[PDB]
Amino acid sequence: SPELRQEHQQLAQEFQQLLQEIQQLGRELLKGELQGIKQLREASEKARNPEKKSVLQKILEDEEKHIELLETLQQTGQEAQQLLQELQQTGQELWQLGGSGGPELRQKHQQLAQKIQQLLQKHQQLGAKILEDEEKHIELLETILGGSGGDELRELLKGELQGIKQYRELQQLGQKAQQLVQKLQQTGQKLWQLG
Ligand code: HEM
Ligand SMILES: [Cl-]
Ligand SMILES: [Mn+2]
Ligand SMILES: [Mn+2]
Repeated sequence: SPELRQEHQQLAQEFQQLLQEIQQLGRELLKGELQGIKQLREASEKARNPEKKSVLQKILEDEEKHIELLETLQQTGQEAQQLLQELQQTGQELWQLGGSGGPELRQKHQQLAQKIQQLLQKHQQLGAKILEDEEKHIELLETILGGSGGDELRELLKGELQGIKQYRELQQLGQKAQQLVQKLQQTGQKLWQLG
C-alpha cells in the first residue's frame, strides 16, 4: 500500500530524530554526574555526624558506579545508532529491489531490527537502575534532614531532584523509542507480505 511505505519511512525518520535526542540527553547526564560528584565527594569527606556520613558515602558509592553505567549507556546508544545506519542502507535497497532478489537482505533488515530492540532494552534497564538508585537517594537525604535544617544537604537534595527530572525524561524517550521500533516491525512485516 502507498501510505504503508510512507508510514514506515515516517516512523524511521522519527526514530532517527529520537535516538539523536536520547544520545544528547545521555551526554548531558554524564556531564551532569561528573560536575556534581565533586560537590558530593567534598560533602562526604567533610561530614562529622556518623548518620550523615554513612548516607553520603552510600550515595557517593552509587554515583561512582553510575559513571560506569552512564558510559555503558552511551556506548549502547552509539551501537544502536550504527545499527540504524545499517537499517537505513538495507531499507533503501529493499525499496530499490521491490521484493526481488531473494530473502537474505530482508532477513538482515529483520535481524538488525530485532538487535536494535535488544539494545534499546539494555539501554532502558541501565537508565532504570540509575533512576531507581537516584530516587532511593532522595529518601536517604530526607531522612537525615529532619529538624536540623542542613543547608548543604538541601543543596544536594535539590541537585539530585534536577537529575531525576532528566533521568525520567531519558526513560520516557526510551519507552517512545521501543514503541516506534514495534511500529516499524508492524508496518515492515505488512510491506514484506504484500508487495
Ligand atoms: C520486522 C521488522 C522490519 C521489516 C519486516 C521491515 C521491512 C522493510 C521493507 C519491506 C522495506 C522496503 C519497503 C519500501 O520502502 O518499499 C523497508 C524499508 C525501510 N525500513 Fe524497514 N523493516 C523492519 C524494521 C525496520 C526498523 C526497525 C527500521 C528503523 C529503525 C527500519 C527502517 C527502514 C527504512 C529507513 C527503510 C527505507 C525507507 C525508504 O526510504 O524507502 N525498518 N523495511
Ligand atoms: Cl556534620
Ligand atoms: Mn548517578
Ligand atoms: Mn543520587
